[PDB]
Amino acid sequence: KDLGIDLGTANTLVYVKGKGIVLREPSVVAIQRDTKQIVAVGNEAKNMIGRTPGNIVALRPMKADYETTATMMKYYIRKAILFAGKPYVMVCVPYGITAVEERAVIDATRQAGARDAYTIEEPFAAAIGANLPVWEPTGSMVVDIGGGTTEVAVISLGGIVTSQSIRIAGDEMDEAIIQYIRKSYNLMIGERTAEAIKMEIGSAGNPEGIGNMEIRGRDLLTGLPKTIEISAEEVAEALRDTVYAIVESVKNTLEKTPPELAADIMDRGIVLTGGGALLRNLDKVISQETDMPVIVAENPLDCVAIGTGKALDHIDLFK
Ligand SMILES: Nc1ncnc2c1ncn2[C@@H]1O[C@H](COP(=O)(O)OP(=O)(O)O)[C@@H](O)[C@H]1O
Repeated sequence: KDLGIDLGTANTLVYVKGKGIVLREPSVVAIQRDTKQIVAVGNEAKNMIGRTPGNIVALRPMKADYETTATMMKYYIRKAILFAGKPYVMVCVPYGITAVEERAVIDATRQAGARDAYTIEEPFAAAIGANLPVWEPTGSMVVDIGGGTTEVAVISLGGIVTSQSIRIAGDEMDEAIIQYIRKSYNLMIGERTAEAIKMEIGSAGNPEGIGNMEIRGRDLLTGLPKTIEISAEEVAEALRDTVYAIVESVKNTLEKTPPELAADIMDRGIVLTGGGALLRNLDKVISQETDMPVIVAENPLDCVAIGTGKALDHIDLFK
């Protein structure tokens, strides 16, 4: 049975034609620091690290060695498989990817047990999964916000009319929080605390009623742990520029959109996908600034994997 695979930065999802999302596993590998060989992938990497083997290092590559990709691919593909025969594999790839890179991915996926492999741009996959009328002769717009990248695209008739990718997304919001707290309180927090702040009280604006949070980090004068209280308002200000860039790429993409497709998107609205789109009120902020309806997709995390699975019903286009 044909598969679609979304090798996300943090999470990897495998769709099987008919079964749907069969596999949800961290995009992690475990490597022997002695031989530098991948000894586990995904949940096997997770458990191996959790038993503390020693001589093992945990990496997250998806944040592009050909052999890593091949190894990881071989694991997710065999794990997803009652075996019917070698699978046709659709692989989700970021928008900016180059042709030599696309052939690298295809060849590693073939190496990994695929009978043949095809690539799909992440925003195209997000649009299919979000159920936008991507095959109609009308304009649809998707904003997919991940951890590493924010990809915007206008779609019409099974293709990307125009598209823009920026390296400002989930991780960069965390990092803005870290640098705000460093500048405002001379406290240094790690990434786990920056992530928890963003999730628990983060917002793109209108932070009223979201709440305060107690956090711990390293005082930069003394080097000793310290506890402070942070407010939703401060996190809104800390994320201001991050949000402003996401807004600007949405505007820049409309500005390179043909006037009729721009007209259709303005009637139908912009659809936000990815985990980064769950930032409180990003939809309202983007809507306020573009003068356009914005909505968050129904299943914002599985959109891309579901779109990648659905694109198997149109293998012709990608082949
Ligand atoms: N409730 C939330 N609020 C804000 N950000 C979130 C939330 N849930 C997840 N995220 C962010 O989503 C990102 C991961 O989303 P995902 O779509 O899986 O990324 P990728 O496309 O790279 O796999 C991380 O940056 C994480 O901080």
